[PDB]
Amino acid sequence: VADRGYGIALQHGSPYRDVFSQRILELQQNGDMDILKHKWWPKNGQCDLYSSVDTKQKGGALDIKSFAGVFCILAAGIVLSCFIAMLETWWNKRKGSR
Amino acid sequence: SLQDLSKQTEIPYGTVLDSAVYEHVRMKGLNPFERDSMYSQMWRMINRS
Repeated sequence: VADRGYGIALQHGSPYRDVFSQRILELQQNGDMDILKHKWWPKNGQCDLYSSVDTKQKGGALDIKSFAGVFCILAAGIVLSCFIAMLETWWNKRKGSR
Repeated sequence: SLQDLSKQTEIPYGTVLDSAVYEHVRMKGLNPFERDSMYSQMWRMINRS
């Protein structure tokens, strides 16, 4: 969505504005402007700037990262069962019978 | 169509070197004026080594 352009700005009543615009138009016709343009935006960059095809998951497989949160549901049960089992030593001091 | 085939990434593609097809795609590739990323992507698929 271009439309607008970059420009050089001047005080009102500067006479040089016309000389600048003339020389800029000459440089645009004379091709020199295309050299300075190419100089700073050379096409042959390191990588494609535009492709986002760029995908990580391809095999659709579940793996030891994506699934692994479920294992914390097991671990909670393991820990809680260990904690509860050790309450034998707390209660059996005075349970009345073991 | 040429657009998707030039913008997909699963299928490698090319031609016979020194052909008019190769010279045409090289001309569209090397030129910094050329506009559609089609031609740069085709050249980048070709210009691998």
